[PDB]
Order: sequence, then C-alpha cells, then structure tokens
Amino acid sequence: RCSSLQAPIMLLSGHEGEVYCCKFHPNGSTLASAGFDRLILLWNVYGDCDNYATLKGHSGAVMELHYNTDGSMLFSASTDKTVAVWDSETGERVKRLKGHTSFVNSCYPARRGPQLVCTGSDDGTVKLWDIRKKAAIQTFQNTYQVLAVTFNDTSDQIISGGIDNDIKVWDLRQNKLTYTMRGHADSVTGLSLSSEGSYLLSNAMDNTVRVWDVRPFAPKERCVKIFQGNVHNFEKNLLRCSWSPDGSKIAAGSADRFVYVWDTTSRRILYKLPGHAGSINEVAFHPDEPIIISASSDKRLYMGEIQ
Amino acid sequence: KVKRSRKAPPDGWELIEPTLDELDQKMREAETEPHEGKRKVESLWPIFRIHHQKTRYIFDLFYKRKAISRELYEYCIKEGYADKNLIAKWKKQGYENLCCLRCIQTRDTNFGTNCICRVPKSKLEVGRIIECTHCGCRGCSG
Amino acid sequence: SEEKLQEKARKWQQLQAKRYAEKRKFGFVDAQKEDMPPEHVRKIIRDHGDMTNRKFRHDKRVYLGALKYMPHAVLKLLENMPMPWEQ
Amino acid sequence: DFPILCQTCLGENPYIRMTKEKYGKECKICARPFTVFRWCPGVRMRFKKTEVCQTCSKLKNVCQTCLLDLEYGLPIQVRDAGLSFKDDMPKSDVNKEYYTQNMEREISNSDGTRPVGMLGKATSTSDMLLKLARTTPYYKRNRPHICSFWVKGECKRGEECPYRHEKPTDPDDPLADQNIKDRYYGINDPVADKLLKRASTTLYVGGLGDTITETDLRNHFYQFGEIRTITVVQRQQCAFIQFATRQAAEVAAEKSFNKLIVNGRRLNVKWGRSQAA
Amino acid sequence: PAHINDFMFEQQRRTFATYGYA
Repeated sequence: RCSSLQAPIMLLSGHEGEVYCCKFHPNGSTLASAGFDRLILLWNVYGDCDNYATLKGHSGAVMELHYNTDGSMLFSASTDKTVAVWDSETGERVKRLKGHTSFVNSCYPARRGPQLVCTGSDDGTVKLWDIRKKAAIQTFQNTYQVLAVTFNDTSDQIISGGIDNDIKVWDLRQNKLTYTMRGHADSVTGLSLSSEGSYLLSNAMDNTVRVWDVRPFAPKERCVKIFQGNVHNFEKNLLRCSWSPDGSKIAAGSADRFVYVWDTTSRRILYKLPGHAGSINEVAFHPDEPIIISASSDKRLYMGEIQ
Repeated sequence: KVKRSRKAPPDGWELIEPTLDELDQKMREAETEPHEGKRKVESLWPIFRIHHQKTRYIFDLFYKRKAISRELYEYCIKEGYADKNLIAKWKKQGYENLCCLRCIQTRDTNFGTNCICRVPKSKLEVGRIIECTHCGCRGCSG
Repeated sequence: SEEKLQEKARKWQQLQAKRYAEKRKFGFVDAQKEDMPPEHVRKIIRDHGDMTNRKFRHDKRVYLGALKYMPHAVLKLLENMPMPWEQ
Repeated sequence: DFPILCQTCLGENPYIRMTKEKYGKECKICARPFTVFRWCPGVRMRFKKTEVCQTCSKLKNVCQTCLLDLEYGLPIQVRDAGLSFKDDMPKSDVNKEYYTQNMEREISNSDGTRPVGMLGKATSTSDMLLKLARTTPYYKRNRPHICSFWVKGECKRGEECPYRHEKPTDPDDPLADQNIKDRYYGINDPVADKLLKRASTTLYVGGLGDTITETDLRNHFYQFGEIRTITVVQRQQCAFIQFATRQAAEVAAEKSFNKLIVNGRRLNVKWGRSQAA
Repeated sequence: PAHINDFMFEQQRRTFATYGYA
C-alpha cells in the first residue's frame, strides 16, 4: 500500500535500556547510539560482520548524542548535568565539561567542529561551548527548556526549540540571539534544521511536522511545508528528526512503532516502515549509502537500505 | 541489651533502663496474646508498631533531646535496642516518619513497590486508603 | 498564553524532572534484607504454626515444604556450634 | 501471551496492571494446570482472576473471567443453545474429554488471541443476542463479595477491610453473581430466564426512503407467501404489503415489527387497518 | 513494550479517572 516490499535490514542488539538517539559518523564507517543504559554504543555498521564496541564513563543516561564533523570525536548530553566530550578512535573519551545547573537537554557540534558546540539544558540553558580551551564558549537563557539546539551551517546562528512553544533563532557572535519565529499553537516534538540552511524542519508534539523556510539575507519569516500523516509522539516524547538530503527526503520517528519516512517537495510523505516493537525515538540517514538507523524503545536499532 | 555480653554501659543506659523495660514488657504482652478475631496477617501489626515506637524513642533521645552520649547510643545500636537501618533512613531524607522497613521493600510487592501507607493523602484516595496490611500502625483519625 | 506558559512550564518541569526522577543506570539495587524482631517472627510463627486447626490450614503445604527440605535444619544446626571454648 | 480478557472484565481504565501466574489452580473444566492472571478493574474493587485454562477458554470460546457467550457479550447457555443446538460433550469422563480436547487443539492449526475480528457473514442469533445485551454491564461485577460478619455486627475492621457493609441480598432467587458460579454449563439460569423474557392481510411499513425500493419489499415479503399487491408511496416514504392469505400476513407481520432492517436501515411496520375505513 | 515510567503516570491518571484522549 504505502511502503515498497520489505528488503533486508540489520538489527543491532546489546542495548540494556531504550535507545535515546542514533547517529552515524561523517565517514559512515561507525554509528554511535545513546540510550537509557548510560553507555554509548559504537557500531561497525555500514555493513555487518560486527558493530564497533561499547563506550562507558557517562554518570547518567545520555539524553542526546552527536558526532563531530571530523569523526574522531563526539559529543553527548546526559542526565548527569555535565556536557559529555568523548574521544573515540583513541580508545578513550575527550573531556568532561561542567557548569550545567540541571541535566543537559541536548548537545550538538557546530560548523567549527571541536572549536565550539551548541548545547542546552532542561533548566532552560542555551549555551555555546568552547572545548579545546578546556572551557566552554558562552551561556545564555531565553524562555524555558530547549529540547534541541543546533548551530547553523555558517556557525553564526543557533536554532533551538523546546517547551517554550516557539521556533528559536539565535544570533551568537553578537552576544545576543536572532529572533523568535512561531505561529499560533503550542507543541514541541523536537527541532531540526536542513543541510541547505534555507529552511528548518521542527517536530510538533501535536504530531505535526512543521517545515519552515525563512533563510538569511532578505527578510522572509516564511515557511516551507507542512508534513503530516504520522504521529511522532502520543503525549510527551523527544524525537530527533533527521532529513535525508539524498534526493529529497525527511526522516523522523513515530509513536506508532514504525519508522517515519516523509517525502516533502511532492506535497506528500514517503513511506512508513513497520517492524519495530516500540515507538521510534530517533532515526538517521547515511550520506554515503542509502541506509537509515532506527532507534526505538525496543532497544533494537534497525538499519534499512534501499536497492 | 539484656544479653550476656560484658559491657558495663554508661549511666545513661541505667537512667533509660525503665523505658526499655516497659517496652519489653509491652512486647512480651503483645507477643503472648493470640487472636481469635479472624485476623491472620493483621496479628503482626503491633509488634512492628512497638518496634517503631522503641526505635523512635531511641532516635528521639539521641538525635533530639541529646540526653544520651554517643558511646551509649552506639552501645544501644550495636546491642540490638534499636534498628540501625530504620534510624539511618530516619536521619536522611528517605523517611522522616517511617512505619516499617517492609513497606519500602521493592521485591516484597507482587507488582511495583512503595506500600500505600507511604503515599501522601494528597494524591491517594482517602476512601480506599484504610490501613496497610503489613505495616498499619501510624495514624488514627480520618 | 502566558498562563499556559507558566502552568505548562511547571508541568514540563515535573515532566522532564519525572523522567529524570529515575536516577538509576540500567535499573537500581533492591531492598536489602533487614533483621526482623526475633520474638515477633519466632514466637508468633512458632506459636501459631504448631496450633494447626484453621489457622495453619493454609500453611499446611508450607509445612510440607519445610519437612520437604532436609538440608536446611541439618546444615543450620551443624553450622551453629557455640562450642565449649566459649559461652 | 495474555489471556482472553474480554472488554467487560477489562474496566474503564485504559491502563491496567495485571499480574500473570505461571502455575495456578487447575481448571474447573479442563482440569489441567494453566496460567492465572489477576487484575483490578475498579479503584476500590477487588482483583479479578481467570479460572478457565487455555483449553477451557478455547473449548467454549468465552472470556477467561466473565465467561460470557462468545464475543457477543451475552449469557453462555442461552446463546449457545440458540447457535445450532448444543455441540458439546462436557458431561463426564474428563479422561475421555482430555483426548477430544488434546486432539482438538493439537489438530487445529488455525486460532489466535487478538490478531483478528468479525469477518463473518451476518448471523442467525446476532439479533436476539444483540437485543439481549447491554452496554458494559460492569456494575457490581467484582467488588461487593457479601460478608456475613458485617451483617451480624461482628466485623471489627468494618469498611476498612474488603467486603463492604450492606453488600448482601435476599436469599430467595438467584444471586446474579455466585448463582451462575455454582454450576457452569448445566443450569438453564438467568440465561434462559432473560432469554424467555427477551423472546417477548395488509402490513404498512415506514422509513423506506430512496435507498429502499418496491422490489426489495416485494422480494422480502414474498418469501412468507403470495402477496396480493404492494402500494409504494414515496411522498410518505411508506409501502403497503397486501397478501392474499392472512397467514403470511401474520408471519411477516409479527416478524416485521421493528425487526425489519432493509439495506442497513430499520423500518417501522404496523399492521394494516382492515376495518374498512 | 513501552516505558515503565509512562505506565506509572498512566496508572496515576487512571486512579484520577482521566479520560483525556489528547
């Protein structure tokens, strides 16, 4: 009906708790995943003889996980209320950053890589972090808890979203943010930005994917498209929306226990992938090969491939 | 602390001896009386209630009135006069007023933990509250 | 929606705080075994245990398990040896 | 691998905490060990349980706890006798019944719990059982558990303990709870009582409309007997069915009174005047 | 399977007779 056939897939076991997030390295060789077990998951993935290994040292469950553009380092946000800097290929991590009053909501690297990484904490903290200086960048507070915070492609802007029920645009290098762009509604299922930088795709807790095209330069404050048809979160959940720039695609999780694939520019979605025993927490898309990482509450990562 | 060990405790225990003697008399009187009133599991309530009364008396003497020396308090704790675990949970934020240690047991319950005697009356239903089968004890009026 | 922002901010603080209320990595420990009153369990159990009648009627099979386990009393009694060297 | 657990014994709460039991008591019918699941539908209501095994629940095709008739939510006995006739051998020698049940379930490769629903074509008894069933009869189906101690004033705990006061009823007629629990399939029961209580030349029929035509009424009423004529009035959305013999007019008359559903639309049919008016 | 923490809030809402489908 919707999905096309079945095709082979890879099931990744070993996660004690529900997987919080899933991501892949820029080279596509390894894929790391975070979960409630407070142990990062390194994976030899892109084809399977094996995954990679298990990473430890997190004092609490990792809320978010991401990899640096270089691939040798990665950042993670955990309930330990400390920014997690991890070196991986060296056998041990990077450094542990402190100063968060509450648990770290999300941590993502910027366009400068290890130089600065945008992060936020459920206390409502929106803060850039310098790393290689053995100290962060700067701290800021806007309204309320920011669910997701990520820097733009030019590293000069930082987009964030959370319980504040608004689209958060932040200017950074000016020691102040950018603008607050929101319609009339309150929902946050997550926040995301496209790779082109001309639009941002945020997840709405009403089960409504909101793609907004505004972009820098000429004033717009416009939108992109309204994606629907799949329920991302039933009541309250954190879903990481990762779009697939290959062709045109948008990947997201769902509370229906099915991976959510959405085509956008066609004014309709893509496909729904069943086979998950629980609600999908996060999904990823490999740039090199058409593979998608499936992280769900079932603690089993399902990586699909299109042939 | 009625055992045969060689102690010669400080005079504080000699001054607090009548209270422990009355508690032991009430414990023996409660343990020597069966129940014909068609109650099986409810017969163990006054034993745990009296034990919590003695533990609250020792903890109230050492940690509030300060009328007992640290050596006498350690001799009473190591002598079996009071429960060290119940007093440990009473000193921290775990329990300010504790009924019994069995109510906090997670594996003792079929599904879940935290016997309803530990739930506040705010969220809990006053009609179905009644009393705990295991613990019971603390609280009277409604 | 300022009132909904404050009320939704408190409900969200109790929400994310409720998710963080676990404070256990892959689960937590269990209840540690504590010593019960000796006269209560000893005197009450052994007092109502041997009476049988309708009090131990449900305890019947439990006593069949007691008698059904030999090594408990053997290894317990043989394992308890105050010895003449002390009192 | 849950039990039957129909919608009647589930309760109004969306979330329910159920505790399975690997080895419970033997089934009252199959007489074999099985799983015993316990749950409390109500807040202050007592916890439920299932005394029917997988073979006992599959043989009668009933809920593991309430043990109603099929999935229709009616009393077992009456609806079972209304299905065809009986088609059972509960009587005696469970050793001989263990071979028919073991070979039954072992030889049946098509079954399931709930990856399915409906998928039938009408029914003969769906109208009688549908008219004999109510909407969620969950009132006093779990908690009360009448106690004699509170009736005599000898109960010390009172309402604090279960079995709340003023629970019992007059020991005269069936107790509607434990009375059906005394036997299983044997008694006629309020199944049969409420079954008999549920059972109780021209014919006018209203509520036709544009969806119903004259050929449907002529073909439906023609099965009872020869029809003299038919008067189709579209302005009043009614039709008069005149038969030559009043026999089929009485059959289709009584059977056509608020029993008539044509193309999924109920029709109110009243007897013709025949008073020469 | 779902989360056990979410089932605790669902049971707490069930004891409060919360029928909200939102």
